[PDB]
Amino acid sequence: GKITLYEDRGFQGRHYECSSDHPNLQPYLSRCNSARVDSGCWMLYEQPNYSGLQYFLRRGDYADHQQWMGLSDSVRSCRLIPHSGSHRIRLYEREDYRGQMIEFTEDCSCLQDRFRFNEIHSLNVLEGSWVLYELSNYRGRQYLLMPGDYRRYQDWGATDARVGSLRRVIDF
Repeated sequence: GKITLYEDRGFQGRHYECSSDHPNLQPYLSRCNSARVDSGCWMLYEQPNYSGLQYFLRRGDYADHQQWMGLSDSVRSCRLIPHSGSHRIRLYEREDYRGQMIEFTEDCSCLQDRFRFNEIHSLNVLEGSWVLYELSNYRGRQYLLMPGDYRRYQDWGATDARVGSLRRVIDF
């Protein structure tokens, strides 16, 4: 993967190119207001060490922070998300893999259609990476999920268990 991050809008100003995860961009960028993703799937984070608000970007040009749904020009770390040809996730009503479970292998724009709860309290990512969204139709806060177990909502970087939708990280 390859991303170039620019301080100013429209790909202007000081920039930094990443081909790997970077946990602290402060030495290289004072702000980030545009991005060119040459290849790969990336998660940008507001704070260092993959913390704070998260934003998913894929191949293409983002001329201002709003183009990645950003709320500010704060980008202080970034992660390269591995590709996967298959996706499978189990979502649970209660913490520690209890309560109602539903398994997804495809995107879901309204979680509440079938998973009739407004919160997800634990989940197991069996295959592929996914983005969880606070609100329906892929809106609100984003939380990246990668293969492994998540026993509580704090484990995916959220401050509450509300989820409205979820989609696979795909590069096509």
